[PDB]
Amino acid sequence: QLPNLQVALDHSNLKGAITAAVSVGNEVDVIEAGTVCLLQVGSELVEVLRSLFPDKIIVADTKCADAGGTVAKNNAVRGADWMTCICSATIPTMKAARKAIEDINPDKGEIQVELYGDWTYDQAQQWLDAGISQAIYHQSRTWGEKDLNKVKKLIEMGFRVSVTGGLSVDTLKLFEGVDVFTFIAGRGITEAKNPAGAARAFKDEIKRIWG
Amino acid sequence: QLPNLQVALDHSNLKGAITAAVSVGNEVDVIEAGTVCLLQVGSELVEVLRSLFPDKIIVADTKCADAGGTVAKNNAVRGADWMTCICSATIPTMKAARKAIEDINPDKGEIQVELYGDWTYDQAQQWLDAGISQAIYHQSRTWGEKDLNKVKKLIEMGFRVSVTGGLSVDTLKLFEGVDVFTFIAGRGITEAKNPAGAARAFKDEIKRIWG
Ligand SMILES: [Mg+2]
Ligand SMILES: [Mg+2]
Repeated sequence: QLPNLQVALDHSNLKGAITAAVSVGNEVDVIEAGTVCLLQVGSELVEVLRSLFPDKIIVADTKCADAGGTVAKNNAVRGADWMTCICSATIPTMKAARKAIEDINPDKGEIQVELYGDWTYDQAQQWLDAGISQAIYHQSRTWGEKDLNKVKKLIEMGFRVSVTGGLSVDTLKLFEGVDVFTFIAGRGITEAKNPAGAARAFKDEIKRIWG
Repeated sequence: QLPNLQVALDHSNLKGAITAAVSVGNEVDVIEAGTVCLLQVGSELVEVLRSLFPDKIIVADTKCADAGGTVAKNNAVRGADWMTCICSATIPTMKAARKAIEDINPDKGEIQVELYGDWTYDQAQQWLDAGISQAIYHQSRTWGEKDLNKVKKLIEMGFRVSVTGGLSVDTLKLFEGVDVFTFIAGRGITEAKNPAGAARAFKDEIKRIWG
């Protein structure tokens, strides 16, 4: 399995998210409704994306902090495979979300932990023990040793790690030799002259490095 | 100023949130679109609530973790006065959100920090220095000394503190002598036989204790 290419749809309206998704959909592995977009338009976007892409992985990036079973159910019934919980969510909250998405989506339903602020590696092990083994790591605000070592360490622990922030066809090589699960890209690709060509070039660079 | 009564609308659909809001609106001080509801229906709810309640305080509970300026702008243009950021949001994120909501809503625009997981008092002081002085404290999963002391301490620091979780007309007295800014109630009130009567009894108990 090569690293996945994920497109983040972080648009402030429905037409922007749908247009971007359709423009790049055939060239990516994972299509994500980003939190900015969901807060604007609600979960019907998820259902529209599922209908357009029956076999693709679909992410509802809700960054759930509470009401885990409810939010997870609301998005799984729309067709999501993966849902994010914010790292400050409690273990009971994340477990409720995991159980609800697995209940509706036994084949692919998973929670991903969104990594923000001062999280710890003991916390991270608690996520693993809760049955949750995906985490989303963000570039500090290019990909220095401090960030890559945290990524490598999360990988050693047993996480499938997604990385996001400052990703381009040109910076992918910085991750050579690291077993990154998914690279999340956004406007770098969807705002390109040729979005599908940009998505393709990006995945072709993943092929060159990991293939 | 007495402690405010805030109703949380945490419904999984638009009709539930609107019906609950209308049922209790005249009896409460603050009407909140809860995160569960916003993830379902999007920010048009905020605009509907603003139109129904022109002079009321309106909360968009987005628990923003990132894209602070964008999310804050998206909800302020709909009419929100207060927006929540999750405590794991960075200081640059919270400052971007604060600046954007103040930009559209100079009279009442504020950020509130939603308190989840292992936050610290140094973090809390960083929020104050960032110009943010509201925090939402949740009952641990009735109102023992450990929780009340954290509340009292946040108040001593300079925060207007909202409390939520396990609030009833019967438990309000547990907070006697503490300068709570807002009590957030939810289904205890909106699911009552007489929602407006329940909202009224709750506020009447606030009057009795703080009046
Ligand atoms: Mg995302
Ligand atoms: Mg809330």
